[PDB]
Amino acid sequence: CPFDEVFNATRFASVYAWNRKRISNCVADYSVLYNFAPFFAFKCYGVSPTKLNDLCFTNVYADSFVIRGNEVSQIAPGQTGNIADYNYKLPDDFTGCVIAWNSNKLDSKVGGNYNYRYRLFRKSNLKPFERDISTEIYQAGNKPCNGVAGVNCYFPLQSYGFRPTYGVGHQPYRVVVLSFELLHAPATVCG
Amino acid sequence: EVRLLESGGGLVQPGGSLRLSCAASGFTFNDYAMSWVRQAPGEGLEWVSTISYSGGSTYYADSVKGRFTISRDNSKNMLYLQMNSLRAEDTALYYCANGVATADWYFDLWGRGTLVTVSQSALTQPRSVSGSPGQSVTISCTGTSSDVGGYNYVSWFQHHPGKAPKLMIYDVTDRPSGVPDRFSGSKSGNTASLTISGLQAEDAADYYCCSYAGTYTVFGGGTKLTVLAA
Repeated sequence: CPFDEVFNATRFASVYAWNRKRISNCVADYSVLYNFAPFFAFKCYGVSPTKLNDLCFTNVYADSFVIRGNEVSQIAPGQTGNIADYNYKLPDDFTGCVIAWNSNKLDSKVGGNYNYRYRLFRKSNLKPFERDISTEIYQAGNKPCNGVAGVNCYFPLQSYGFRPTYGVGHQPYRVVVLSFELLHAPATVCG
Repeated sequence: EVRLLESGGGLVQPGGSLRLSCAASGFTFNDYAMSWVRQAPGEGLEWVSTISYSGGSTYYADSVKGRFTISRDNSKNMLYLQMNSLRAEDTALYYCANGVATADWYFDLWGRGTLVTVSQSALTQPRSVSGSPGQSVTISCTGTSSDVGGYNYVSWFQHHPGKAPKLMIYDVTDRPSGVPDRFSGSKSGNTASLTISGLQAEDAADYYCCSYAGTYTVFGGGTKLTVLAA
């Protein structure tokens, strides 16, 4: 299985435009991740990972993005905050695992890494597994803003500015979210 | 493959002006910070200036602040240094460097250097250490709480005046590609330490510690390592 294509990738996606890769037509052995980074968190929800070698799943989705360390707790079923509500939402029925590790050596830059952004304003919360890459102005006031930012109308995206001088809470963390799906279609990912 | 090439050095009168250029090749130039490091004849390595990957962040050394201007053209894969009010103490071989293989704040890739002729507060190292072939030597580097004791972004460089320095240790303890396990590093508080074991004749060189502190990069005074033949 193309686990390396997701984990050892050069650049990860911003959390607001998060990446999804469908895993199929392969055997899912995780020895790779076991021989991967010293992990910050390996949080599985609704599934024993000690049973992830006898899996027999049809489709497995590898969601990947970058956030700060403070926000890794938000990547969980039934959480709240800017990331969980505006950028990446997991369902309360989530059947998968969240793998995260400090990426400060790859994603932090000298004057801040302003290529990683996240969504700060949204009128309603995302539905689970929804993706909003819109860049349109936000209306915090009652002035109708005809595509123009300003006094009470905001641009909805904000860069992280990852710097090596930040503490681990604000340092970049790469997150891979494996969603284990069970449909009637025969097994395409096994162990 | 990956290459940096300096150019634009020459003879200029004191108080004159010169512009240096650095040509990148083999990597995504606009993803990485670029830095200028110089070596003045008889002097140790000195960090001159660092530009961020975008260009909206410039950092300078107090010894040059106000007189040089660093810039980059990401469309042309070029880094520039505008040196004005050129003094005699600016006579040096100038190098451009980035951290393409380690991290954005290190110097692992270097150019060959360009020669500029115009007509301390460094980290404290021993000036000289000697050892016999096959033995081991330890070289110490003592800085303040704002550099070595602030972060763990310490580096160690091998250097021969007249050629670019080579990164030997980064992140206190790690070796880049091609560096033998005979070189190893450690840190305790404000002091870092490089140990060279199994000394060979070619290990004789100058050794500099380095520290990145956010707003600046600072080198040690340098330790000449003499390997006494036997």
